[PDB]
Amino acid sequence: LPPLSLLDPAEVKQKSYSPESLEAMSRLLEIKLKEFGVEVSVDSVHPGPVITRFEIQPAAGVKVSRISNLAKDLARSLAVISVRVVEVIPGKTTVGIEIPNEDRQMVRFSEVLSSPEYDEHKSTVPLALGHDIGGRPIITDLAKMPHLLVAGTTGSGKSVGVNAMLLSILFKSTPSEARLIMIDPKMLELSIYEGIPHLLCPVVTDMKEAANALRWSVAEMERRYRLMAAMGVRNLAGFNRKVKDAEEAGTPLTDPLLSTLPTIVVVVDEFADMMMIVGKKVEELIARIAQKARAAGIHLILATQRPSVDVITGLIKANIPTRIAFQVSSKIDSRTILDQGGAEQLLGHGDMLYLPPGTGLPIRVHGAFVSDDEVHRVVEAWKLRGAPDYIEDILA
Amino acid sequence: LPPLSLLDPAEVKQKSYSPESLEAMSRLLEIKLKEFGVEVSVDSVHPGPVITRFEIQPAAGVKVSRISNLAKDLARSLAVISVRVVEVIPGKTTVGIEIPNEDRQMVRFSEVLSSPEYDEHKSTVPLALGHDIGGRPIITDLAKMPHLLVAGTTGSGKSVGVNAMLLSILFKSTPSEARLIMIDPKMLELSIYEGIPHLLCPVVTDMKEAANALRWSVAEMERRYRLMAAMGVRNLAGFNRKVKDAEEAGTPLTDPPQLSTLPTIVVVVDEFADMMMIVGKKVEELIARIAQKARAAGIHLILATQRPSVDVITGLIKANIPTRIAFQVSSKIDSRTILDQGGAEQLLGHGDMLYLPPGTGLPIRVHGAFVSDDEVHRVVEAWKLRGAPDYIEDIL
Ligand SMILES: Nc1ncnc2c1ncn2[C@@H]1O[C@H](COP(=O)(O)OP(=O)(O)O)[C@@H](O)[C@H]1O
Ligand SMILES: Nc1ncnc2c1ncn2[C@@H]1O[C@H](COP(=O)(O)OP(=O)(O)O)[C@@H](O)[C@H]1O
Repeated sequence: LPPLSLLDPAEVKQKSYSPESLEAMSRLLEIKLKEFGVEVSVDSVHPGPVITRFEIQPAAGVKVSRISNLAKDLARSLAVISVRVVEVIPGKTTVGIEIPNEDRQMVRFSEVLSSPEYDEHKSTVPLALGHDIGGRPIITDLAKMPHLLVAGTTGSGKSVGVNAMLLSILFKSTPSEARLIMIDPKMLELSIYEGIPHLLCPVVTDMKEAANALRWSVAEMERRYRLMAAMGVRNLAGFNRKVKDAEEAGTPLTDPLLSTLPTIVVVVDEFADMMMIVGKKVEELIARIAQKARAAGIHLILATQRPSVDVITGLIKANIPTRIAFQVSSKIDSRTILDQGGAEQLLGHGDMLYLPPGTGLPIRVHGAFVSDDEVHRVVEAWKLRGAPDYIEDILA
Repeated sequence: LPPLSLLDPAEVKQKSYSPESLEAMSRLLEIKLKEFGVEVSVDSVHPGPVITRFEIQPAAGVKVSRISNLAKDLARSLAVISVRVVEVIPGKTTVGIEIPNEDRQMVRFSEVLSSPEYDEHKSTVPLALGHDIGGRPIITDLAKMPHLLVAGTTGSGKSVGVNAMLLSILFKSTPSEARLIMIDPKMLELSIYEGIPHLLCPVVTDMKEAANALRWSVAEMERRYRLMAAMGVRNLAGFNRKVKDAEEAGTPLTDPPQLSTLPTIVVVVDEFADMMMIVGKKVEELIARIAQKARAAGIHLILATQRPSVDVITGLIKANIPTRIAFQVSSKIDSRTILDQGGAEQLLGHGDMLYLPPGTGLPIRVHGAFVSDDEVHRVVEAWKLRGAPDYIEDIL
């Protein structure tokens, strides 16, 4: 297995911004808000890698919308590009205002994978995304999402995000226990994984070839539910426990009407292009994959460039609860993906909002930068250990 | 019939919500509303297991929209997550403001079934929802509803409420008295119920099989209307009363092959958004033609979703189904979708619903009684040790 020390080293960071600078910026924010109608008092300061949260306590009689509806001018008067107003902090009584820095301390991916969370993560398909607003890494299980929407306009750090997710897959699991399927309509980025041993098909450039791939995925989900009903265990983890215990206790169980089945991960670079070229049947197949495949071990990474009702329909939203929103156009597309506002106030360059599975406030996550050096190194490191193991029934 | 003591006991309550803390919270509410435009004195305090109703008397000439248009800010300036404003209390001049407590008391299901109303309940299909905002247990007959909708986003406590309803069916009804048909398009929850004699069909996964099960329900409703028109008796319970009176006096009846006592079919459908996603509008017309006529035939529905959209809950569903359960939804739009009025977005999750009674009703706020998976396994095992399964080939 390729060790995590293949990645690029850490950086002599631009650490220790002085408390006199923090006090000057806090008094500057108090004065610039006092110049408008509102009155404020900076309570605490939380300096972070990319932005800097100013937990402010508004004065008596000041609503939150009187802080929300002037964020353009609050960002303009502070000589920054865009400021973000967290309207509620869970637990305290303070409105959160998050201001970008001058020198962006860039998040590095080896600093994310060296966490206590990732190296002790029991699952076989984790996702390292990056640090949060305070510098702590966020690694959440992709087998618990159990699907993923990714959107944001161009140049907002999205192909790097999908590559960070795929490297988060590739640093932990052997091809026996996890296994990828790559659909790449714009054959520019995901052709870099050409011939890795964690695949099933050639990296799909065509479109009807991708339709055959999705029909194979539906058939695989159906035969795995029939096989788990034959064995008599609900989900994939208990089935792998049963096929472990059969191989331990003397005699394995033969193939019923066996091995450790892999956790299939079906990624899509741009499903906007798929529902451009192929049509409604791709929408129906993605709907009936994401309807049922949580217990079967088949997952989706849907990425797109158009957070619109044309691309993201209601059927896609119904089965996929977990969203990733990078910098988008405006509040219309933010309410199209996250079903709420806030995604327009980002910075790009991999500055996402991680909506957790379920209902909650979105956690702002700065996406870890990855480079072609590391990606080519990991691809060649897996091509040394394994071979192309294609089963071409997926595309027939 | 299974005894009531099969469940987990009620935990030690966290009582002594002290009157000094209630008085301090009342004065803090008066001051935090006095900081805004309004002026209001707290009249009385009603404590509860989850929230706490503060009946407040507004001053002369201050409206109620000037209380309900700043619920976000009042909940921010009281260190809570969300406040709920009852705009009208029946029979008094006060306005209900309901603040969540500091320590959530989990609602114990054995406390709910130990109510005097449930044990002295007449109808063979009751539902035990939970306690209301004061601690009074809410127990609702199903055959007077005569249908049910359940909404609420992911992670809001929908499946635990559905399991509580199905155990409320289980703890009173012998299988000749009531009988279930379950449909679950996922294997998420309702696979555990497979084995009990209260099923007719095994737990339906195939949605074409689900549509044919609903067509069987249409056909069974039609043959029950034909049999009741032959017997001359209007509803199903009247028919059971007539056949019980005839079999009491030693006079056996005949079918125009001896007549028996018909059961009360309760067709639960776990997530019908996926059902109409896969099958289509045929399902919607089947649900309409069931829910029109099924009140006198004994067929009842527990529909549930995780998407209160206009594509799913159309007018065709809301025409015949007047009883609505609304858990935590995202915004005002989905609240006005299912409850046909606002208010459902101001809830707390963790199974905290708004029971809309059938007809003219200000919606009752009911806390969902919690049931763990251990009790559900225990009741399924207690039925599988008690009675034998009885299925029907004809339904498919
Ligand atoms: N965390 C980051 N730090 C620095 N640069 C980044 C980061 N994330 C992305 N970028 C840069 O932003 C560029 C545009 O992102 P990309 O996903 O290629 O846009 P698109 O979504 O149009 O494909 C990338 O080429 C990458 O170099
Ligand atoms: N009455 C309750 N009291 C406390 N917690 C509850 C209650 N009902 C549900 N929950 C919590 O909600 C979760 C169940 O939510 P669920 O109905 O599965 O939502 P979904 O079906 O959308 O996933 C459980 O993990 C449980 O902890």
